[PDB]
Amino acid sequence: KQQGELYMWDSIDQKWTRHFCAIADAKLSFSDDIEQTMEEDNPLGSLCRGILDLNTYNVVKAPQGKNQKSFVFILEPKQQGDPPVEFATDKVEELFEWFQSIREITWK
Repeated sequence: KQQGELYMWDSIDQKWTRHFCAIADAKLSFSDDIEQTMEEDNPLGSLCRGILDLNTYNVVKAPQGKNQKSFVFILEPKQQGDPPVEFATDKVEELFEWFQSIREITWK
C-alpha cells in the first residue's frame, strides 16, 4: 500500500502546504495542513479533507519542476473545468515511487 506525507499547491495563498496522503483502491486521499491543524490546536483537523478518483485523472511529471519545488507530479483531469491538483515531494526517489503507483492505476 502506498502512503506518506506530500506537499500540495494551494493556488490561493500561493504556497506549498504539507498533507498526509494515501492510496486505496483507485482513490487518493489528503488531509488538512498537518502544520496548522497544529498551529491552531484544532481537532476538527481532519485526516481526510478530500478524496480524488484517480480513474478520472491522469499523471504527468514536471521535468522543470514548479513553484520553487524540484520534484513534482500533477494530476490533470478528464472533465474540463476541473483544475489540476499539484503535488510535490522532498526526495527524488519518493517522486518516482508515487508516479509509479498512480500510473500503475490510471493505465490499469
